[PDB]
Amino acid sequence: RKKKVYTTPKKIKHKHKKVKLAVLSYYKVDAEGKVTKLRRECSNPTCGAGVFLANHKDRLYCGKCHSVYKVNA
Amino acid sequence: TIEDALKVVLRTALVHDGLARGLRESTKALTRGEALLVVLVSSVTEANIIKLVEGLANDPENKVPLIKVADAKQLGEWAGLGKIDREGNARKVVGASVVVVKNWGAETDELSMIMEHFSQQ
Ligand SMILES: [Zn+2]
Repeated sequence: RKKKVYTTPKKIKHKHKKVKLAVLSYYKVDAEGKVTKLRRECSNPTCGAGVFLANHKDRLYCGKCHSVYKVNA
Repeated sequence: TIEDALKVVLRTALVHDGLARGLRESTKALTRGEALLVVLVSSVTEANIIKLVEGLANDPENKVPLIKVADAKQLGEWAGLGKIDREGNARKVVGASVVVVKNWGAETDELSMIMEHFSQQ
């Protein structure tokens, strides 16, 4: 060997380990009524209306199926 | 033995992988037909875990099991959160608030005993 200068530009950007968020499972809350659901789910063959949908800018995700389910209004 | 045997119905439930422990998990689990027996704290803080899981298990159809018990730190040892150390004193664990059950891993007479107290008093 000759040397190790570690020449390359410094790009140490080891990521965020999905930062612990605050209280979750915000379906909706209803004063003396039954709660509807924000973040529409999915008409799948497996997912039994338990998985929500990300609300992005002009698309809706899945999370566990990583497939967009958006349809026109 | 006055209604603190819910540990043993939970403990045989865990060995057949039937506890959707955790507020996120339980809420997902009992928003389907998986809700078979539910256990709640009296109140931990701020009253809204108390509101939220109760409204989901108070749906307008048959699926309304609900059992109301004391603070969460005991309850995690009442469920399975491993602090055995082969029976050693060390508690390495935390306490859950809401445990919802599927399929209860058993045929227990305490399982026979428990629903009757849930039904008749
Ligand atoms: Zn899915």
